[PDB]
Amino acid sequence: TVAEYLAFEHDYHVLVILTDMTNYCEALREIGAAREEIPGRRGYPGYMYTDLATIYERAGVVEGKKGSVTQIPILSMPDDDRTHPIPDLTGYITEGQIQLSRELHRKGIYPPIDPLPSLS
Amino acid sequence: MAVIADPETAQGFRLAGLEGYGASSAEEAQSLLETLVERGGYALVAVDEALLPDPERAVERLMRGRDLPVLLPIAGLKEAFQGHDVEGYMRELVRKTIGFDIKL
Amino acid sequence: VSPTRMNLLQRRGQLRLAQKGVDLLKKKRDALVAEFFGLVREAMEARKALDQA
Repeated sequence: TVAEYLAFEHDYHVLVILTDMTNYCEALREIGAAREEIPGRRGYPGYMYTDLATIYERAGVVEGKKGSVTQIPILSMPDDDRTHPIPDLTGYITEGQIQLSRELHRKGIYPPIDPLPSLS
Repeated sequence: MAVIADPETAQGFRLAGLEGYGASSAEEAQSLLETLVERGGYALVAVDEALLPDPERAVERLMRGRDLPVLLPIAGLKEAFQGHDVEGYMRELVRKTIGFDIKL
Repeated sequence: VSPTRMNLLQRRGQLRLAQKGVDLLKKKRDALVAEFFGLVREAMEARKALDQA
C-alpha cells in the first residue's frame, strides 16, 4: 500500500523487498487449517494461489505516470525443492526467478547464481 | 633393433642388423635399458627370461604413455639346449587375465 | 529427488535401462572372450615356431 502510494502519487521509483514468503505461507496455512479449508498439496490452503497473486501483482508501471514499483521477493525452497508448493506457485506468478545453487556455494563462489534454472 | 642378451648372440643379432649387448644381471640390465628406451630409435627390444622374467616391472616407469617399444621375455642360453614350457606360461597368463585357470 | 509420480516413473525407467545395459555389456564380454581364446591358440603356436627356430 505504501509503495503504490509513493510510486503513483509522488512519482518515486520504488523497490520493494519482501524478505521471506515462506513465513507468510506458514501463517497462511495455519489460519487456513484452523478453518478446515480444502487443502492444496501439502496442507497449504486451496486459495494460496489467489492470495499470493494479490500481492505479487501489485507492481509495474502505469501509463501516463512517472513512478514505478519493482519487487524482489525472497523465499527459501524448503529442501532445495523446486516443486514445493510455494516456489511452484510463485514461479507461476512472477516473471522469472533468480535461483541460487548450493554446489556453487560450496566451491566458495559468490554470488552462487546458477544461470541455467534462472529466467527473466 | 635392440636386444639385451649374451654378447655371443649379440654379434649374431648384429649379423641380423640388430645391436645387442648384455652383462648378465637384472640390475645392470634395468640400468642401461633406461637409456636404451630413451635412445629407443627402434620399436622393440628383447630380453631373456633369466635376466628378469618381466620387463614391465622395469620399463613401466619410464615407458609411461609411450607404446612403441614392446618388450618380451625370450628363450635363454639354457633353453638353447633344453627348451621351454610354453603351455605353463600361456596358462599363468590367462590365469591373471580372465581371472582363473582354464583350458585344463 | 522430488517425490512425484512422474519422478517415480522416471526412476523406474532408469532402472530398466540399467538392467538392459548390464546384459548388453555381458554379451559384449562374451564375444571378447571368444576372440581372446581364438587368439591364445595361434599365440602359443607362434611361440612354438619361435622355440624351434
